[PDB]
Amino acid sequence: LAYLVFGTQVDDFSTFQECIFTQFRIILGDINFAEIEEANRVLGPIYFTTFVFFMFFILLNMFLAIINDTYSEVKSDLAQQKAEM
Amino acid sequence: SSHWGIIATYSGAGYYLDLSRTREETAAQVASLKKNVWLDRGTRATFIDFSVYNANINLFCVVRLLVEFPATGGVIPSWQFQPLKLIRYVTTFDFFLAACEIIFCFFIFYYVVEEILEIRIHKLHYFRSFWNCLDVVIVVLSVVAIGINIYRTSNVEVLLQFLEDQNTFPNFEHLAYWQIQFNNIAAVTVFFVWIKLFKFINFNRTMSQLSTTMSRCAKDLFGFAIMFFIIFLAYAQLAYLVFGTQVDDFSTFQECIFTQFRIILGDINFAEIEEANRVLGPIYFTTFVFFMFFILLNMFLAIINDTYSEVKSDLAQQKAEM
Amino acid sequence: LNMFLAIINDTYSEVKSDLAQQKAEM
Amino acid sequence: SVLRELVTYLLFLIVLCILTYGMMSSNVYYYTRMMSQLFLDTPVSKTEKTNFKTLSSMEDFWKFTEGSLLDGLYWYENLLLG
Amino acid sequence: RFVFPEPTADVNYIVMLTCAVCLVTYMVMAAILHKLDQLDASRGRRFKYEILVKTGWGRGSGTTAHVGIMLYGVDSRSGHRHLDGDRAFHRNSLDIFRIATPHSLGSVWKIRVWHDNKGLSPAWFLQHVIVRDLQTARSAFFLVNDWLSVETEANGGLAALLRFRRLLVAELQRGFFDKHIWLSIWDRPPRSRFTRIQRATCCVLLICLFLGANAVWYGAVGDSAYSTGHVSRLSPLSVDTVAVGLVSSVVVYPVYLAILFLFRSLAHGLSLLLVAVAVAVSGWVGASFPPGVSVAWLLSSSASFLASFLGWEPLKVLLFLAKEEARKVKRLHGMLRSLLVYMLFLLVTLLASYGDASCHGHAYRLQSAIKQELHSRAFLAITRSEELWPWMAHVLLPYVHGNQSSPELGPPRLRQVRLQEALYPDPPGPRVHTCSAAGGFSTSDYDVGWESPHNGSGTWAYSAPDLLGAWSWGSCAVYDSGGYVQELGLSLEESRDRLRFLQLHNWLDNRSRAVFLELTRYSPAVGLHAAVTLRLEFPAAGRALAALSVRPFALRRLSAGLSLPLLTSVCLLLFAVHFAVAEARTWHREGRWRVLRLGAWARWLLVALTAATALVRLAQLGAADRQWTRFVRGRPRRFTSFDQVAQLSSAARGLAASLLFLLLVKAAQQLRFVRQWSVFGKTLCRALPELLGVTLGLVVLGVAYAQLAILLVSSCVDSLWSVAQALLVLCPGTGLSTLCPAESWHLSPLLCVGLWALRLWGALRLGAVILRWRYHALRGELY
Ligand SMILES: CCCCCCCC(=O)OC[C@H](COP(=O)([O-])O)OC(=O)CCCCCCC
Repeated sequence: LAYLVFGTQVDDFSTFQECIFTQFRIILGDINFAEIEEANRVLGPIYFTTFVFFMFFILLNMFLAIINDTYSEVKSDLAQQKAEM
Repeated sequence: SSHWGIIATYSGAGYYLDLSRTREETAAQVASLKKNVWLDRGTRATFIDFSVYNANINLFCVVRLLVEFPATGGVIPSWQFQPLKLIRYVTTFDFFLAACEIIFCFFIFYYVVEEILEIRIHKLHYFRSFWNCLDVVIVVLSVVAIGINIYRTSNVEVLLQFLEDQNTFPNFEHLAYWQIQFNNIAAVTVFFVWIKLFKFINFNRTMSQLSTTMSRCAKDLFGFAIMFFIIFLAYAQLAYLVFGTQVDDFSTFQECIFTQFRIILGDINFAEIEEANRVLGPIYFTTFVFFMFFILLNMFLAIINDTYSEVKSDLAQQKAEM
Repeated sequence: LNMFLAIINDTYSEVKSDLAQQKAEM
Repeated sequence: SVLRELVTYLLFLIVLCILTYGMMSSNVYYYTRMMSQLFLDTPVSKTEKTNFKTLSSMEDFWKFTEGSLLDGLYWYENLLLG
Repeated sequence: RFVFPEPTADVNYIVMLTCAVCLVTYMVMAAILHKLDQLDASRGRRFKYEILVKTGWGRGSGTTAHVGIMLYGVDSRSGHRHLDGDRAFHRNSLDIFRIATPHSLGSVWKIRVWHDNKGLSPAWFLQHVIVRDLQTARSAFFLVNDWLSVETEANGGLAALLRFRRLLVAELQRGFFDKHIWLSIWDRPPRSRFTRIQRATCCVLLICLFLGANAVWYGAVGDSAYSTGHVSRLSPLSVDTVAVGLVSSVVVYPVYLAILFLFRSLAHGLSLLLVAVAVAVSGWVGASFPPGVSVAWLLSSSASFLASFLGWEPLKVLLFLAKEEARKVKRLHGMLRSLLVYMLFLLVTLLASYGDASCHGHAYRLQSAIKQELHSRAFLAITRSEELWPWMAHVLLPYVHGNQSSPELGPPRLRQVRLQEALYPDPPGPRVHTCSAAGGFSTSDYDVGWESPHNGSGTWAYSAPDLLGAWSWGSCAVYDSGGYVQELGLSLEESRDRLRFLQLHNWLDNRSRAVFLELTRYSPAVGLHAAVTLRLEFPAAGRALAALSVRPFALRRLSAGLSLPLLTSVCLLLFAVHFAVAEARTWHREGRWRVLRLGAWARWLLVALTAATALVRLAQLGAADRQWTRFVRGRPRRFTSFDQVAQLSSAARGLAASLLFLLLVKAAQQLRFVRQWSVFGKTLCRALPELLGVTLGLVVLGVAYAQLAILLVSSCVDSLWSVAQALLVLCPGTGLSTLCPAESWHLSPLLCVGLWALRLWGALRLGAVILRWRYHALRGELY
């Protein structure tokens, strides 16, 4: 989506792999957002806000939840195995 | 036609002048305009338009430069460069793209027929699935894109009028506007088509439980997101009302929202927000960061983890006890 | 970076459970 | 007995904090920065836009030796120690 | 007589905000009413005492049927009833038993009971359902044993009585509040087909119809005298605002009557479409409204609603579980009334804050233009006290007499503070001086040059400070409105002569505590004034620091009439008084030791905020009126600064924004009433001490690390050692003055703390460790 929208003006989305690298750099928060604001006043900010919301609030917490549950289950199983000799 | 600039939306009329082909004539015309004063205090907007071809590749370019003079004083510049293609059928790849276009039209017709046939006979409610609202959204977007393409490619009369007299200004702004609209619609449609792939990734117990967890926690996430967005908009309106006249980054409500979203990423500069207000400046930033990273971000994790844990535990208990 | 938090969360849960079960009979 | 051993620790901490305040507010950093700017950032000669921090050739070093070095070395004002 | 409105102006927010608030409160009230109705749809279909409430001595004086008893009282009544047991209404059965009826009547002669005429006319001789005293003694043990006609309502106290003195007066309490639709959404009696949602639809229909009709009358009907500006002033003339609301209500009354009679189905959709089109029409016509006719429209709509509520409807009628259901319905009624009050308060606050949001966009551009055509860069980058004069002679003077946009509106002024305590130059040092060497301030008069009084008073007088409007505030001290003044002249040519005369006559070199140049601008295109202030402070001789303030505001005057700010301020005062008296009563009902718990601290803050907002707005209006009256008298004689008005406007706007933020937070936490959504906030309350402990630990750890970093960094210049290796774990590049520059570090350290919390936001994830656990406990017990 970012390639098809900003792929001719912003030179961070000028190529598909460049789009991927720019998306990875957005997470670290080192993207100007000034060029993508003026490239497309509508559907430009929408992409940025929606991407930030879905990366920071829905997908990081899912990784953390999976890790938490798996670690707790592994500890419980190992403790039961060790304490039942 | 209208333009929808930054300060306001400007009409398609006004006082115009067509320049010349050589530099000396254009310089003389501009000097004559400047001498007999043309831009007085009453002016409100100025447009400059032209186009180029670049015959090596087959791609026109339309250039429009706008300068706005607000009533309060100052100058606001903006620009618009748009590449177009109006002589499509030249090479073999163009014919291949035309074939792909008609194939896409046939696919859209097939999907429409399937949708109507399935909605007519059974499941007259049909909207408690979320895998059928996506279908209707995709169909509507693709139909709108096809209609825009039909209304845009067949209205190339301006090119024919220009090609019979190449000493006149060519009107290519409507084509650029409709090209931009078509590009936006196509991007949204392809994004939704890609999102539709989630319907088919279920081939083992690992992928089924993740989909079950997501669908089960969507309701709770929405319920908490209502409160999250209420608090977000409260902060946004407070910032708009307090800092909105000095900071250049809170001048509009949407700009306040985007500035807050950038603050989440750590893309903020503290100098301007502080010099605008000695008090209530640091308070806003500190309370926002604290209540956004220490409270609201962790409650989402709490909800997601509880839902995932209960889903995994209940599937495991059901499978191990059957 | 999400694996330190798993250890801390698990330890917190274990400590809370131990304190709750010790307080019940005391 | 914890309360008795608390006040002594707080007294030790406040004494250490006073010593830390004395150390950090010695105002020695300003002098080092000022004289660093005096010797480093000063151009060799006004005809050439170069300094010690951007030396690039042996001739630049020779210019610096008979130049900004001899100017700053023999002049707020500093006294040579030999 | 009807005119299509033109697409003039840009947009009006008053009508849109009012319609949105009405729709939102209707939706919330409809949700609450549905929750109550489903509770009392299938179900719910001290007066009783221990006296003989039966009479079983009758012989052949009974039949298998039911009975009923209707009574009145002080805002309380009763209704019908139907009860049976195992005897199945035995002949003249003595059933001395009462059920939990809603008959909360008083000790008055208001009761009428009658049985069912199942079969023939019964002449049964039953004394009464006697009740003397159980809990409150609301009745008297006085049985009459009187009989009436077949199923006739027997008279009572505390067979052909068919007269309008009694027959018609029965409906004075029977159908009185059953049809007064405004005050009847919580008075629905059972056995009725009302659903308590049709009433809500009718009420919202009436409100939307009133709004739309008044909007049409003001914004479309202007063929008589344009109904604006000539005599229909925004101030209440007592013959125009009421005279439009009453007529509007009368004209729109029949379409509401049609729907009411239809109810008394598919009318829900028709009413929804009608209110939607009315709101759309009102919004479309709303763009053509100056503020005066806008507040006139508000007052007319209020008058029409009041007339409908008090004038027409009152004259329209002339044509185990039981011990907790009552508590729950009382709680629901309290929720309804509190919701109505809160929505009224929210509408008032929204009108107070966003009353004029069109100027909020123009003010930013105006101040940016004023800064960019004043060369703020060239003024903020001056340090000595001798480039001021070239800067003025080159930049400011071509801007004052340089005829262009933003007219002048009064000559500028230069006021100086002497300090009488001529300062001494200091060694270079680390600078960062707080300019504390100042002592007293000069007040005597001086001649040309400096002190030399020959004949009388000095030619450079002190010009004692004005009582109102001062205290610019700054690094050195808090100044005032006094000082030695120079008017800089009127014409461009004489201004240069005045400037050079001040240059060469020993004016600014010696004492010079401050310079205090100030200006005002007017933008009639957007109708905004601007206060411009330029200040240079001299902490020591030969050194200066610069300050620039451009404050755009709007000159709202108290004498203008019934302005929107005045109405919002008086409404806010009324709300503050109501909240204060309610809180005082509730506090007095508990006496001392109430300061505990946040419950009594969230009301004083709200009352103080509302009072401060209203008083600051009123003070701003008064100050603007006084300043305008002072300035209008003589233009080419005085400066008549407007800085105090700008500061008051900024303070009022900030207070209104804070109040709106608090109201929005309060709305956010009232979402708990959904059963499954009540958990969230609860957890945030149950896991608070853990978050406090985590915060305290993180603060102490950060203090320790900051001390380590400060002691390590201030050692020497670059050497590429292990000290910078250990210190490079923060502040981007082995040290960046703790990520906020030192000059900004000694300015609101709370901001630097927030910045460092933002940078190291991964530590805050520790809070999740607590929250998750709590969410697994609170949610695990509700099931
Ligand atoms: C004391 C150093 C804290 C600096 C953490 C680095 C900043 C940071 O951004 O990491 C946060 C991390 C989540 O990943 P991410 O935020 O790096 O994308 O969340 C975490 O991994 C938390 C781990 C830290 C917990 C250890 C505290 C003893």
